[PDB]
Amino acid sequence: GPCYNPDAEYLPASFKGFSFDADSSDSDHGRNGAEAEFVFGERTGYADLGIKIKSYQLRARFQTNDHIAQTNAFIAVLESPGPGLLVHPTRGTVFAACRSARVTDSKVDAAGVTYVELDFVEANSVLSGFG
Amino acid sequence: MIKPMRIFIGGEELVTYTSAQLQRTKKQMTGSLTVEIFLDYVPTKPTIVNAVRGKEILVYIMGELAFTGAGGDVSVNFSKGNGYSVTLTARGRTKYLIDSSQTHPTGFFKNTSDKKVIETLVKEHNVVLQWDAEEIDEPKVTLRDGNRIYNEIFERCNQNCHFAYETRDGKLLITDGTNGTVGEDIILGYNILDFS
Repeated sequence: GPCYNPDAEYLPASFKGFSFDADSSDSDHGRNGAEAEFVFGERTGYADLGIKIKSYQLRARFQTNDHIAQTNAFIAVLESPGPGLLVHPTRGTVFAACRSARVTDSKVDAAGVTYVELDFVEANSVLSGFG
Repeated sequence: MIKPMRIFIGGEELVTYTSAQLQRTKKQMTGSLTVEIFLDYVPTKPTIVNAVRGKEILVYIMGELAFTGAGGDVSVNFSKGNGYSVTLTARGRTKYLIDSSQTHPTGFFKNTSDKKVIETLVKEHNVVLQWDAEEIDEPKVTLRDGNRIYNEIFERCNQNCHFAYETRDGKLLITDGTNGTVGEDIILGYNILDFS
């Protein structure tokens, strides 16, 4: 649209309480099943087996005079034990667990900015025992 | 020509065998052929089968006999993507001696020799014996009731050293030494693809 205010339409991202500014937002929905291919046959089958586990991928940026301290704090938060609450900019609140966080940080090529490529997975609670 | 094999289930020179493994050994009485045939299936046209479960084969290796004896089994497989294969297996003609059960009337050979007790434990299924060791005499030979045509021979040729195996023609060789016939000096660096 012509009068689309982005930051009034995208939610400010944050994981486990710590807030940050995100640069991308993805998702990996799906529906998994089997696929039957009976021999010598002009026919095919399909069987729905359940829900494909959701996964989110983000890219956070840090462009500030103290981006090193912010990135260190964000690393310390991401390595906290157990899954926590994530605010996906376009999917709202979910419960995810961090799975990888690459921290690109160059000096003689681009000093000042630090990028973090984050990879979260829908982590739903369980009930210990045999549920 | 590199061409080693030409198999004959009866005269049908196999030209479709996608693979093959032929094993011969002295530690045992037989061998083990294992052919792999294609066997297509067009689900509208007529198709023909071969239920051999016993139809006799040989494997002339590199223009010379190697084996002699699809008796083993037929193993028609299936799959969607690489299916329609037929693994045929073929033991050696000295097999029924392995999977039978002695049916000699008496059961008590008296004043016989191991050669004779072996000749009458084999000539019940027409397997000519290539006796090339010696004649040992023994008073009492009682066969355990229906033991096995091969256990009894193995017992009778182990207490008097005699290797018992099968040749390339289709006979039972009861030897005491070697088959002579010396050959290639395999040297490390000359032909050994691998050694252990």
